[PDB]
Amino acid sequence: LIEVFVDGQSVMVEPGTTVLQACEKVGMQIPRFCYHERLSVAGNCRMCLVEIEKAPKVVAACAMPVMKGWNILTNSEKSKKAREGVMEFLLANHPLDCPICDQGGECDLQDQSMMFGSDRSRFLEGKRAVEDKNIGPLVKTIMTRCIQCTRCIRFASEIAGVDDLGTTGRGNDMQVGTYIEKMFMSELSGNIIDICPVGALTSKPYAFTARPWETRKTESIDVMDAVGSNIVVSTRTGEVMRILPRMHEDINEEWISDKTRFAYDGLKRQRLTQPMIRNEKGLLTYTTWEDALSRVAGMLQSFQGNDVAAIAGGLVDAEALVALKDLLNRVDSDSLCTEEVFPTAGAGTDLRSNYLLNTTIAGVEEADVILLVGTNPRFEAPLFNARIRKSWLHNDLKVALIGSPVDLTYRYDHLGDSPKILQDIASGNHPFSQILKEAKKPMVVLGSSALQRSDGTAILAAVSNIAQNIRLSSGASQVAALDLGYKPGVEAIRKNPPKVLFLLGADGGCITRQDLPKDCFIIYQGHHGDVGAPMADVILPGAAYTEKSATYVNTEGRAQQTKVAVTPPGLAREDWKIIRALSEIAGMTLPYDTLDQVRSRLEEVSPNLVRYDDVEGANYFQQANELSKLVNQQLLADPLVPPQLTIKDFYMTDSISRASQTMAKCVKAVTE
Amino acid sequence: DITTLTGVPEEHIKTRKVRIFVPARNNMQSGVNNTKKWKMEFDTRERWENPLMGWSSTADPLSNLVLTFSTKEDAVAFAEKNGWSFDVEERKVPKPKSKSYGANFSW
Amino acid sequence: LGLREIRIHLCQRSPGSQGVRDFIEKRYVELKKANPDLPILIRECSDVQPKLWARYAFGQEKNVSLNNFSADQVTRTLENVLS
Amino acid sequence: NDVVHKQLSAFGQYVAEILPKYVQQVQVSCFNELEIFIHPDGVIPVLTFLRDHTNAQFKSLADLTAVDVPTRQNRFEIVYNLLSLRFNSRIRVKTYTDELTPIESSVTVYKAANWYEREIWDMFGVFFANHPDLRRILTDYGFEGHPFRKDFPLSGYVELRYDDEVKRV
Amino acid sequence: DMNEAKRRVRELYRAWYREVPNTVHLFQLDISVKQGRDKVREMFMKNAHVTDPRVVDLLVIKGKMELEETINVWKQRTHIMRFFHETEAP
Amino acid sequence: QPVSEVGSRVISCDGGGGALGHPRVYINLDKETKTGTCGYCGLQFR
Ligand code: SF4
Ligand code: SF4
Ligand code: FES
Repeated sequence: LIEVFVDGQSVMVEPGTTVLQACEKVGMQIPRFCYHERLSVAGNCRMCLVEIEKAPKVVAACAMPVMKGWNILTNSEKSKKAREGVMEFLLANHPLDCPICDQGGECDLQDQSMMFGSDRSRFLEGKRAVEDKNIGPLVKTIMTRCIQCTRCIRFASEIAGVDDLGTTGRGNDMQVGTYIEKMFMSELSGNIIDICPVGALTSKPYAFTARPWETRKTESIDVMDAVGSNIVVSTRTGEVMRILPRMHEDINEEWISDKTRFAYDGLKRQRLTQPMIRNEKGLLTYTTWEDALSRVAGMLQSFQGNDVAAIAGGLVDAEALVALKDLLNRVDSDSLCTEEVFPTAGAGTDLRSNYLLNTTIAGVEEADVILLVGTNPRFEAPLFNARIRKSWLHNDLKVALIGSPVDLTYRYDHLGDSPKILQDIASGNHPFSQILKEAKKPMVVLGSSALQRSDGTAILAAVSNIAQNIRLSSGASQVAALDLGYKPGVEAIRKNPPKVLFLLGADGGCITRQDLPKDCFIIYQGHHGDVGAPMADVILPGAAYTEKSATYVNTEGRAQQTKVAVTPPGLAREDWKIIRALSEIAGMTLPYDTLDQVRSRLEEVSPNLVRYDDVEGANYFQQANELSKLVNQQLLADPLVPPQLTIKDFYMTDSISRASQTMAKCVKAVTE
Repeated sequence: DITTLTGVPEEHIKTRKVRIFVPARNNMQSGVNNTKKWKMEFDTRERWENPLMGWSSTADPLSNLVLTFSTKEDAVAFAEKNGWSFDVEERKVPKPKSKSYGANFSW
Repeated sequence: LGLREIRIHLCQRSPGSQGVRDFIEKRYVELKKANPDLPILIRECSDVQPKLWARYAFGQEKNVSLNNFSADQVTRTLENVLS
Repeated sequence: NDVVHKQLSAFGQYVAEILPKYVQQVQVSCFNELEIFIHPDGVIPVLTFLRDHTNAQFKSLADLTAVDVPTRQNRFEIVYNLLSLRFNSRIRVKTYTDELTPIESSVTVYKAANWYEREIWDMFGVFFANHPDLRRILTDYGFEGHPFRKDFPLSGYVELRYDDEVKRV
Repeated sequence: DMNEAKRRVRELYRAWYREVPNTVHLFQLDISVKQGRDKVREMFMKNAHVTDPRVVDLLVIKGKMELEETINVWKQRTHIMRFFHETEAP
Repeated sequence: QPVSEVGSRVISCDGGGGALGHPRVYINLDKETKTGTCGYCGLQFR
């Protein structure tokens, strides 16, 4: 690895690698725009010019790789005159919009103008200005403030994969706006609002609402997905303003989804505020928190043993599940019922690893073949789709659909039908089984959607066999519960059990109220009036994920936590705490009371959750799990259709997203 | 431990926690300067609204407090001197990445 | 039939774990085939001393600590496991 | 001016050699402000000579500032300006101190420092030994916690208000 | 070392305790004459677990100044009645 | 207000006067299908 001199001191820099990366390695920071790691290099916007120790003319910092003991004077005066030189050109046309441009608080162009640009103007003519190009429900294009760091196109063609937008024209008048009126919708369309260098592209829904120096910037993680990406939520005092991605190598890496980016908006609208008993008329009616909780607290004692049946939503809630767990063991019998119709016989839970995504998503680029079965990756987990696409450019590795007609951005083999192509390749009937054989570190990915589909267990058995074959040849509200064994999780235990206890019936309340004629009563501990509330007696207001400290588990098994942000909106408390109240009322007061005591209870009942970033484990070994499941095996069927298919279907899932104004605006947008 | 020396009410050396970390880059920015150097943010508490004028009236004594540092060990030890509960978090420097203008022109 | 659940913890690297690690690669499937019934959760938790846990309808819990025990001893407390 | 930077430099060297049992370093801020360091135990002896002639007839403390910094093995960082008259020029010695170690008071050496000992005591934790009377000023009576501790909320932890039921603030 | 400092604090208790009735008299405080004493004992219980070497003597430094103030009639009825937190909601 | 119209193309709106109105900005008129509302002034153009 070559020696190279940053201005003075020697640095044993990595072979090749751009001068920019060299000074980045010494930590000195060159002024920049068009360049961006996690994107691509480009020669436009020559604000990065730096002076060679000897060679008379400056060269772009992100262009030339360092070599052979180079020295480079970043602070050299000629470099500085160069930078002023360029900056005056950039400012020769960017419109006087700082007070109104929504990028105004931290636009990189401002700070670069301060640190380097000459302060006097000496342009003295007429700026060009151009008409807007409407683009979708989200992004507020303004252009004119455009500076042709192509960047956004290099975003689109190289990550979103859509190449709808692009540069147009030559000289001045050239525009980064797409020709033709056509709207650009994509699942990574939101992140450009982050990526856009200036205010030329900024989020309409958040627009004008706030200014950057104002908002506090809490760190946490997303909940709209179990993908568990890190974020920086931003609040203007007692109220959330806008979400931004927080970079993290294992997951989001500087990116974020899109449904999550605008998910917060639903919090503002309909939401639980006070407990609501059914009145004698059957109407929902507002009530004291105390009489309500004491009411049900006495009500559920008669049915100690089985009968009572708590029901979680798809979003909730680690501390709530431990708390409710003791609620269920201090009572003699219980219903650990999630929502997804996930098969449990043969037990993937006890070994942990079967429900785990074994390789790290960070390890996905290492895999040489991917076997997507049943559900399209982009809607289910966009960041992962971004990851595999990322490697798709980085590597020529194969992937395959098993099976759907879904439109992933990149080239990939399409297969047929479940038991068919699956069991066939499992028995090496498929030619695809061969390429799966020669493949290094094969990756087979099975979606959650497949796990239901009438006979989920059969599908799991087929995919597991493929795993066995490869080895022989050689060469939310989900993963958390299975980290603590709340299987079946499915509501299939029934056996009708009186007095169900929703944590959030907004999801599973759409199903059926069949127990209700037997027992109309349903405690509802949600945070929206959606679905579950109207068909449920006794309502408990509850906190959203922004408030709660409660951890969530990455599908990899990483179990990182959200931090507090804006406190519960009204009389509502954090969810579990209602239960720690309830047990205390029942007389079966639980051992914990503080959040940290019950983190000590994760420190017993798991204690692998209390390792927030630590995915690694001893692993049960796939063959042993295979033997563990070997004693079952059952009849299968061909069809396998992922739930989402269309993007509009992606826009609405959990009740919070349907409480969103903007997501409604998007589903209206794509449909109209 | 210096809890007796500080006049701080017991409530706020007890029922709340510091949260040491090195701040993330604002992602809208391409800058890196503010990223470095440990700081010692406390946990948020309640903040309601003024019945009049709608102001964000607030109860907690010390929400806005924040402190820079040069080293993490110094920070942890710092809070320990104060007898403070803490949540130390890792520095998360980005992995170095390969870049090549010509790899764009493989074929 | 008082037990509802049973669980076991195991660090992947303490030596005192291997006498239990060895218990799992082979004895386990035999156990599940012998134990269709109640859940038998296994964890990779890096607690230095591997442990054992057992639910009741009461909520009271068996808590068996272990140190470097032979897998057959694991089997011993496991057969001491009863109704 | 180069000149002053010279004279201060050489003079810094001058004192650096005259009494180097304790002068950690004699940095000159480039805008003509000399400032030697001191081991905290060494405060009295240095300042003493600092009044005493050689050239260091730097009579009159201008001030006794107490910069705080949360890091460092010892946080509080005391500073002494000084002025010499006949050679009209100012220097600035300074030390460091534990939250708990009692550094001695310097009232005798610079004479007009009696008020300052009380100041820094009530704006900080730091104690000065051989001080005739530390006590609160610039505060309320009770109040307790020192301000300027670089932590400690500006809004403090308290408030007065008059209350009619007890007829008292 | 400890104990050498504990005697200091006992001395301090003697001083406070004996002074208290004079405090109630001179200040026209209508607190029950006992109550101040008890409250003194309580304030003395507030740090009744401190165990560091120097910190405790430092504690009696900060303890001197208060009796120092009440004896000089520095502070006032308000200021000395302040300890009882009497206006607070439970 | 009546919508001001000029046969040219690009125009500059200062909000009335020099240094007493909003920062000078040029409103483009690339699209005749719509008026050119000023950013600050709020005055349409075509
Ligand atoms: S964002 Fe565009 S307009 Fe607003 S200030 Fe920065 S540069 Fe000027
Ligand atoms: S789109 Fe964003 S990136 Fe592409 S030019 Fe306009 S501003 Fe620069
Ligand atoms: S990044 Fe070097 S030219 Fe713009």
